[PDB]
Amino acid sequence: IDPFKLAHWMNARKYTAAQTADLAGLPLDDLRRLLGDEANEPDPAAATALAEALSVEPSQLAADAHRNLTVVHKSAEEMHASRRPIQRDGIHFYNYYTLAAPEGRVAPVVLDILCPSDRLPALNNGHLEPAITVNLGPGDINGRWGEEITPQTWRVLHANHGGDRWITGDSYVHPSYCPHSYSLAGDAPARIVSYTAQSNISPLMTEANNWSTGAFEEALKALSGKVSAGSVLDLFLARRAHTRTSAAEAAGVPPADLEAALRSPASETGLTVLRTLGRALGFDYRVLLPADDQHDGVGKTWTTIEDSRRSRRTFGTYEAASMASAAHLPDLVGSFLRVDADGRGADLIDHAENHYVVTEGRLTLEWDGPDGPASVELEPDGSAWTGPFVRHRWHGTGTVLKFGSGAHLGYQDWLELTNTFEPAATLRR
Ligand code: NA
Repeated sequence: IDPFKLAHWMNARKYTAAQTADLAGLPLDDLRRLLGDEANEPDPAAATALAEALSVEPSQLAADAHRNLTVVHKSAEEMHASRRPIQRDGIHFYNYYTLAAPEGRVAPVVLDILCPSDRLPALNNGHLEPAITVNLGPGDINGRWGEEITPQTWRVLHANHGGDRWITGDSYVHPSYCPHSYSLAGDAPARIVSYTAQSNISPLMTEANNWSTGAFEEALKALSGKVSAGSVLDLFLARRAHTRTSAAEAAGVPPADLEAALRSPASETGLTVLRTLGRALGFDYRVLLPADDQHDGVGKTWTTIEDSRRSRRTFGTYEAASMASAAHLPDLVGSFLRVDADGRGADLIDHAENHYVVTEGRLTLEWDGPDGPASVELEPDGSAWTGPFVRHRWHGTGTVLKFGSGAHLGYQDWLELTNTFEPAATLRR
């Protein structure tokens, strides 16, 4: 039982501790203790009786199985032992291996690319999640993103043949739902990492699936065409039983200045008009500003070896180079990291989760956890996961790939945290 969730539902019903206990048929002392992160109670407890009393499903009071996780790690031997062949199109098409992840969560995947160069690789179905895909080498592979073979649907993801093999190969971001597959570009073997992030539209979709079909169709219509500052603003105004005319009046804004602002929301007139309207009507103007037009090719995010080389920089004690990124997918990140020292590692603290895989060297990952300082030694194909805000560092001489994903803190939490009075106190509270 999550005491945060229990307290929330007691407050929602306006029941006291005593009333909740009586309603549920439970000892009060047990409920007072349940308001205390972990004790023994919950399991043989009546999560069931509390659920019934508070008119919720038992899972709405359930505590997460992860508690206090900081770091999870998986040795090269364990990774190799995870191997699963995938048959497709009559052949042994891939091997797939799982990297470190908390139990239950989505594990990053390494694939052996086994479809030969003289067979067109049969497509998969696609998936909601966006992914960063990087070629580990040693061989070039073909990427396929469509039925028909064209420059837009078939392109070589090169492996690095040169020096600076800590930059392993080309990378790109796969768009949501695009079917994809890979074959070898020639005779040399190859592996890839495919790293997915959480879809941030997933919570919406989950709820929308449960809407009536009528309401679903109305939602789609609302979202069709270009989703512009104007189309969005008009839904905000309808929400508040306003028209463009009444809204402009309430905010002290001339009609023509609102129209001009909707034509160029990121202009100087634009931002000030929208902000003045948001203040007056109770909305956040930031969500009306432009993001980039979208482009469903892989051309825009595609990142070559040479791109990554040109990106090289010192990052504390590390050397870093960029993998592909997409400004429409702010919570998905990938970097190549070169490590080169025995102690004194620059502390890494990230605002969400990391997944790491070692590609060269016997590296040491250190962290500060609930039991004090902790460390693990990882060889190539060894991997780790770090929770948000877990302070850690790498020592040794080697290379690691650093991936990042996570809803918390993600870019949508950032937007809200900027609207929050004293966010740190709220969290402490
Ligand atoms: Na994009």
